[PDB]
Amino acid sequence: KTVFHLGVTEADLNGATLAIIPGDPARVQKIAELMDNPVFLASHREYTVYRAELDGQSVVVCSTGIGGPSTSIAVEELAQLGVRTFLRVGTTGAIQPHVNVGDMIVTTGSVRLDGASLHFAPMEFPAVPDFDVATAMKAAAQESGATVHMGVTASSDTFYPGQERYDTFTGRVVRRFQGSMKEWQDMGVLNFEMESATLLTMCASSGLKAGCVAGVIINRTQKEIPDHATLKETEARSIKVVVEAARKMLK
Amino acid sequence: KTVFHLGVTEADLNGATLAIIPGDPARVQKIAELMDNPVFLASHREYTVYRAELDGQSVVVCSTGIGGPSTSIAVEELAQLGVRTFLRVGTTGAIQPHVNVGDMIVTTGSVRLDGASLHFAPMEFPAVPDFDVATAMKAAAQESGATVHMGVTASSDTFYPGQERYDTFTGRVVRRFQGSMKEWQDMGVLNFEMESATLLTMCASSGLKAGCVAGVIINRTQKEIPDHATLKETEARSIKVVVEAARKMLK
Amino acid sequence: KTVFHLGVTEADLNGATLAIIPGDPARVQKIAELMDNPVFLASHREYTVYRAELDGQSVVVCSTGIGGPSTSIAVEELAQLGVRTFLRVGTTGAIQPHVNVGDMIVTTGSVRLDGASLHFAPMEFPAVPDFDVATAMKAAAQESGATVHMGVTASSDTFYPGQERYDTFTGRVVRRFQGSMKEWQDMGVLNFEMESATLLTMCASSGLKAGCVAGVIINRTQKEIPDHATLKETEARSIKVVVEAARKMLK
Amino acid sequence: KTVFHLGVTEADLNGATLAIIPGDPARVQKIAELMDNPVFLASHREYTVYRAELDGQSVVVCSTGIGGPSTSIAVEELAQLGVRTFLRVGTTGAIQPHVNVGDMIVTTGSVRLDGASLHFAPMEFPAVPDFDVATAMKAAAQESGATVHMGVTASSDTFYPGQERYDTFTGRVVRRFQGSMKEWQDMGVLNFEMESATLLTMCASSGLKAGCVAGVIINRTQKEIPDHATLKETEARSIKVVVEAARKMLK
Amino acid sequence: KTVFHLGVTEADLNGATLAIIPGDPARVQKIAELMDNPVFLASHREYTVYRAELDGQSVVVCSTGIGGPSTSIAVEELAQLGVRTFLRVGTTGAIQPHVNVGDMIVTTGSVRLDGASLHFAPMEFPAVPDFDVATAMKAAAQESGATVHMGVTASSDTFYPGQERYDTFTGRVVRRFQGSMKEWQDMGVLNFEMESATLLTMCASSGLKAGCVAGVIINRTQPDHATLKETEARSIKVVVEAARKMLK
Amino acid sequence: KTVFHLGVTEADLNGATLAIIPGDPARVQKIAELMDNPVFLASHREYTVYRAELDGQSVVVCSTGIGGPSTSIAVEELAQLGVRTFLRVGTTGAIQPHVNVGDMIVTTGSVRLDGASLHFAPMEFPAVPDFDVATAMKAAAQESGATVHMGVTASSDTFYPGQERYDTFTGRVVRRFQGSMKEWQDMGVLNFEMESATLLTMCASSGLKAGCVAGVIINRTQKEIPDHATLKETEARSIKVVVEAARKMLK
Ligand SMILES: O=c1ccn([C@@H]2O[C@H](CO)[C@@H](O)[C@H]2O)c(=O)[nH]1
Ligand SMILES: O=c1ccn([C@@H]2O[C@H](CO)[C@@H](O)[C@H]2O)c(=O)[nH]1
Ligand SMILES: O=c1ccn([C@@H]2O[C@H](CO)[C@@H](O)[C@H]2O)c(=O)[nH]1
Ligand SMILES: O=c1ccn([C@@H]2O[C@H](CO)[C@@H](O)[C@H]2O)c(=O)[nH]1
Ligand SMILES: O=c1ccn([C@@H]2O[C@H](CO)[C@@H](O)[C@H]2O)c(=O)[nH]1
Ligand SMILES: O=c1ccn([C@@H]2O[C@H](CO)[C@@H](O)[C@H]2O)c(=O)[nH]1
Ligand SMILES: [Cl-]
Ligand SMILES: [Cl-]
Ligand SMILES: [Cl-]
Ligand SMILES: [Cl-]
Ligand SMILES: [Cl-]
Ligand SMILES: [Cl-]
Ligand SMILES: [Mg+2]
Ligand SMILES: [Mg+2]
Ligand SMILES: [Mg+2]
Ligand SMILES: [Mg+2]
Ligand SMILES: [Mg+2]
Ligand SMILES: [Mg+2]
Ligand SMILES: [Mg+2]
Ligand code: NA
Ligand code: NA
Ligand code: NA
Repeated sequence: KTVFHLGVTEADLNGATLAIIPGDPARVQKIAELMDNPVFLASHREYTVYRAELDGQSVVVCSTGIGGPSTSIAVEELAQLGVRTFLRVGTTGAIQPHVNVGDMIVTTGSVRLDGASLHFAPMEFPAVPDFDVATAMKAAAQESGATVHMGVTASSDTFYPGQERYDTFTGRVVRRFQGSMKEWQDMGVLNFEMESATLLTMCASSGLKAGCVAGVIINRTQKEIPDHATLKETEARSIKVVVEAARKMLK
Repeated sequence: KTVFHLGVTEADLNGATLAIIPGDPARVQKIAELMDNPVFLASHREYTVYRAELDGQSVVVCSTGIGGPSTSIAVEELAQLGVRTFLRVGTTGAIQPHVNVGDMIVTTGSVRLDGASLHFAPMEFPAVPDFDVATAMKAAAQESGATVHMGVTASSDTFYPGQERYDTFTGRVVRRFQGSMKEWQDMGVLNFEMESATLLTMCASSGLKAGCVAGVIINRTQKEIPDHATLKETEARSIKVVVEAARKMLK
Repeated sequence: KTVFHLGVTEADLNGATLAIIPGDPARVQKIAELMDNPVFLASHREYTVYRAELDGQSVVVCSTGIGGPSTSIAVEELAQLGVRTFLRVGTTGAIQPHVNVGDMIVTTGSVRLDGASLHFAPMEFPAVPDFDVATAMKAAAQESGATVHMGVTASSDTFYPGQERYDTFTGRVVRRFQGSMKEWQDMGVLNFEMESATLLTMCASSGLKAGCVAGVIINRTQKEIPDHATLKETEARSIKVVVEAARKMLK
Repeated sequence: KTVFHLGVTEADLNGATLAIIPGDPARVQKIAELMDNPVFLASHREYTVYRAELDGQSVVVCSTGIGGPSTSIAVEELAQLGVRTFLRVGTTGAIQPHVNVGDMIVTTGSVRLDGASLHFAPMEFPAVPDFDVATAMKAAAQESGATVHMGVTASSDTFYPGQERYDTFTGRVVRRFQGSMKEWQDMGVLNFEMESATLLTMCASSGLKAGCVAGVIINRTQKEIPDHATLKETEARSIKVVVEAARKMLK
Repeated sequence: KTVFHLGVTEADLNGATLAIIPGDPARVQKIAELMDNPVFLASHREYTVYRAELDGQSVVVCSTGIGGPSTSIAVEELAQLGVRTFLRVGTTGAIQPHVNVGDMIVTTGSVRLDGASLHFAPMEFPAVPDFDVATAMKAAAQESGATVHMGVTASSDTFYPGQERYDTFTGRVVRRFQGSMKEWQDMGVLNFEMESATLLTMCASSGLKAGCVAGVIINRTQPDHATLKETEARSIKVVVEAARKMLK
Repeated sequence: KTVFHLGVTEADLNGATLAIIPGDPARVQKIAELMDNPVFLASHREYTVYRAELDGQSVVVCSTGIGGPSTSIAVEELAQLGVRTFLRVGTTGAIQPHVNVGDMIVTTGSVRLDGASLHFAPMEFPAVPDFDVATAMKAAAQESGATVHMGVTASSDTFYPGQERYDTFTGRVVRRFQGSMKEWQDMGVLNFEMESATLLTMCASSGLKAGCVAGVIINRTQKEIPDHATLKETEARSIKVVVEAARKMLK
């Protein structure tokens, strides 16, 4: 009745079949408050859960935490409660020279640099978004006036070595990931983040519609540091975009 | 100056940057004749090459042969000659009950059951189309009156065991592929074909735009045998759709 | 230096070189209050950070969130701030019939059913604890009156299919994990949890000492969803154990 | 009982249990005309099929197209019609410095750089010819006065990156294949082609007799694109050799 | 000068470039005694080393022990001492119903169910013999009266689960190997043994000529000491005649 | 009641449930003579078998030969005859600069660079010793006054390329093992040997207790050659340690 990790019931969802799923629990209330009649439902672990109304339809907002494992729990438990459509809104590091801080990226497929995707489909299976969700995300992002890029996202189980960061305690990156950022750059991959491979593989193989849109908070090829103002704005724009994409998915 | 397998030069293409790539050499002239001023350029091995004009712009039509290996040669040599966009038009076997003979399927991602895709990117990389191509294919299919489905395609290096056919000389399927059709069915995969994993992986990792649309010529769950009239009309519909998708990509 | 996710500086840690790392942010304060002079340091995302004093030495308490990815961030950032010893205290499902709810399990090695361990060492590398940490954990468990088991732990990037749970939205488990619980049971594996493979592999390959002790909240011989009744008592026992193990590691 | 792709019946084969299988459809008629009573049977896609008589016995000649996938279809469909012995005659690039254009290479085993072989046997299985076929090819080649080499062949699903060619559109080779040509050279591998791994693994695991003889059209210690001038004479030599090898296999 | 494990020098081999390599140290002297002037050179661990002369050419006989790891040490150290051709003579279990106890099997390729082969070449590389050795082994086997089969051999790092034996302490076989004997049977594999994948992969990727001939001592679908001892005697007569064919 | 390779019966073992398993047949008699009433039982292939009495309890001493394959046979056949605890005493090459010739290493986990471990458990499974055995080995080693190290061992199916030795016939190491010694050094791995991965994986997945202690006979980072004197003392100390560890394992 009450799902084990999220701490909500189906009735708590007031009929919602669509969820917006940010990684950060603090983003949940901010998203819900862009909609009508936001209601705090539960907070346990990394899972903060709200409901709100969008054009008269109930929508759930639930954080995932960082990484495929905590994401897979949230998606599973929301699906048990009747949710069928999942819109991730994230932050991301761009790896292409002119994909700038404050731009939006809508993932068309993910490099599966994760482990949880393999718990739903073998590696051969594409970590692909639902076409309708990706279409809605692209439309919402473009209509907002943001600069939007569609393309492949490298989705890593780590922030540090799997994104080929060397400014770390050991200063070492395992053989598998040595040279990997340049490899992805040369293959036209746009960005790194940490949940899309699990989310897209799990949903595409389980009868659930999913997509990922993320605001660029750092460009690994740029040396200029964004300010708080640009970042706040990037975060605000990303949540307005994902709510508009949700509007486009409702029926 | 003339590429080794296709036997054409850049000048022969008259400025074409877009190619339509059927599997079957006999389909090339049929596609070219839906366009203006079709001219035969070359035929070597499985590669029949025509040029034509679509809304005043040059377009190449070039067969790939069956399979990723022969496809990879055609795409590479056309890219050497300035082609940047590749629209595959194919035939396919549907594996879902209500995806009927005569319908069109636009691949949104491929299960990489091939070998050539791994010569361009490791297995983790998604075999996904260019989003604009997939969008153009869906619109062109709808506008032609076809019944169209968007979704995941299983792309196999074999027609027989990799599509879990038992009606064969040995009657056996290696362990890897035992139960695989039901596995993909339960994961929502729509169809089997034999070139999309290579094509989409090669192009998405190499700066080229690609997509795949295919006419359903058999449904592996249905007992009814489709007519000859049905299969001819399916091929004719698929080529009308791919040419209209090309038109959408050119402006 | 202020680390990117934890939001603390090295000076904030008051010279601590040992951290206690529960999964659940709410367990952090409870652990800190078994020690002297607990002080809240920061809370961001799934990371709640306290410090305290044990026998006159500073100790950090920091949550990891669920899964290898969020654990890998906490461990990395704490190691950047001088932490060298990491004691995970967790919850776990037993897969051997005579391990009871409320028992403690100290992992002697993990089955790497995760992805983040591969971002530190190839699969051949053993997910093994530091021997002193495992020894201290066993002694602390015995001395606290707990029933303790030493053995191999299956460490999964999912709660659901990677632990072969079938009471789920789809009711399916991917091929890889079909039969896996009985496989591990027959191999003598004691339990499932979700962070030890990442933690132990990253620490054993990076010059950091780690171990994992977890309280049994469910026996998978009975059911899949843990009972809420016993959670508080089991958690209270496990945190008494881990603080006493920390005491043993401080000398 | 016309097979799906080849367009021939068992009666068309006139009792043939041996097939000569070149890659290039244009080579089929040339091979058949070295025998008695050549008869054209069909041409569909990359499959041109002739029958002829050798020492009074029927032989079938059928092209495979480039790559494992199209080869696998031809072998299966021929086996359905009673063919049990398959002699591939190919073209190849030598990787050893003193294996010269115009030499013949008889494969004793293939490096499985393909995908279709895995649709018949897991990677551990050897891509090995039938001993009688290899013995016949060596004898035919030596008796003809050709310069012949026996050894391992690297059999690739691509012409370009899997043969470590760099004079391409991207100029890049994926990590897996970087340094691979020198690796095979140092291991004594003789040559690159594109069908033997599939053909030999499929046949050796399916009760069929197969081998591969190929004429060297380029030496890769020199250059990447084969010279046109020497193609005709090398091919003429190779097909004389394969017809004699077929004579030896008959009785 | 003196290799690390075998305990012999290059001069001890008297110019030999061919070695006969049985698995069992007790078989070494038996092989050397089919040749001229057999002399014991060393015994350390599983490595018993003799030299003899065949048609006036020095030949070395050296056991490998069971498994790829010990085999790889012997081959490497013999190669350091100038050996270039390696003839394995083994025992084997047949898995095809009419490959009988006492028959000889000459491996044309091995299923690599081992680990040491991967220390010389990636899994894609074929574990295949040198063609001249396989040809010499077939001719020697035929010319000695044996019933000989040419074909694929499954070469396992274990005697028990990797050959899908269930008559064991746990009675279990790991998932990877469940159904595997029937899989190989259906693929036409002739036999199981424990060294050919390592030996053939190592040699084919290192400029060394190698082959494997083995006497069938058990059929997994279907014997006496007299049968079993006759089988070993036939196998070593075959391998020595194959060496003669390789020398001149 | 007579196993296939070891040539002993259960009655020959006189009730022993514990075996000391050196690699070298010549070491067996030396170990047995440290105990009471040593009795030679059999010698076949690399398997020399003795029994003796330790504190009035029968113990078996049985060599394994070099490598996981011959080890796996010895362990299996001894387990069939009632042995449940296996103490390996080995020689080893240290790879860390201050792990000196004559030191003792007790393995806490093995890098599985072998093949036979995969015949008992998939690669994800940890090659870890029984905790009681590792505890007894550490105690026996430290009480002897030796310099003892606990840590990870790289366990290789080869002495030469898998330990990244270049002073060889070819002077080459396959790509997999290029750079591998430095990789393990930087990961804190203490040493190379050739049986622990198979032994520990087999036993930990089969209900048998196992551990490995080894005397350092070479340090891959030191140029000084140890004396014959130092090596003989090292062997003598290693066998006294393993016998004392055995004493500790008997109730
Ligand atoms: O360079 C970056 C920036 C952001 N993230 C996202 O931010 C979180 C952690 O910083 C994760 O959920 C991840 O998706 C990255 O992975 N990499
Ligand atoms: O069930 C079917 C029908 C068609 N095809 C397509 O038809 C060709 C072979 O029949 C290939 O190019 C492939 O893409 C299939 O793979 N499977
Ligand atoms: O059956 C169980 C019980 C608990 N956990 C632990 O509890 C959290 C999720 O419930 C994770 O951090 C995990 O380590 C499991 O994985 N499985
Ligand atoms: O360097 C060369 C020369 C020839 N081929 C063969 O020729 C065709 C492609 O040119 C394929 O069928 C392949 O087997 C190669 O792969 N590589
Ligand atoms: O069924 C059998 C019979 C014999 N051997 C051989 O005999 C030794 C072990 O019994 C090994 O060297 C191996 O090659 C087997 O592997 N399996
Ligand atoms: O550098 C060394 C020293 C010793 N050994 C051990 O000695 C035997 C071979 O020399 C094997 O059993 C192995 O465990 C090594 O592997 N490497
Ligand atoms: Cl879709
Ligand atoms: Cl795109
Ligand atoms: Cl340790
Ligand atoms: Cl054969
Ligand atoms: Cl050869
Ligand atoms: Cl244990
Ligand atoms: Mg690189
Ligand atoms: Mg199944
Ligand atoms: Mg099973
Ligand atoms: Mg055969
Ligand atoms: Mg099976
Ligand atoms: Mg390196
Ligand atoms: Mg155990
Ligand atoms: Na998390
Ligand atoms: Na083809
Ligand atoms: Na051995």
